[PDB]
Amino acid sequence: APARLSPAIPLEALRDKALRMLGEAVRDGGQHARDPVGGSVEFQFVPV
Amino acid sequence: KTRYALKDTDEEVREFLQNNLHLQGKVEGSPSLRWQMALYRGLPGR
Repeated sequence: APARLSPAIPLEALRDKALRMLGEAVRDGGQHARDPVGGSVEFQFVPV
Repeated sequence: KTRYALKDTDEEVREFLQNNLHLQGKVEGSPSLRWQMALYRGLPGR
């Protein structure tokens, strides 16, 4: 069996998207709002 | 208010506050005073 490779996914879309969330997260973090994206600030910054 | 709790006269507290002009709020970066400043600036008066 020619062991399979990892499933593919558009890298250009993923890299452009991932930059957008990090840019928004560091921008929305300056307002110190009482409603993070996740449960708290930990769930907002760690997964990205 | 605490200075008034010291049984200080009007002159005493007036001089007490006159030496703390530098100690204004200056907490504009905090979110507690962020909306209050905007509301004050939105008054129809002066």
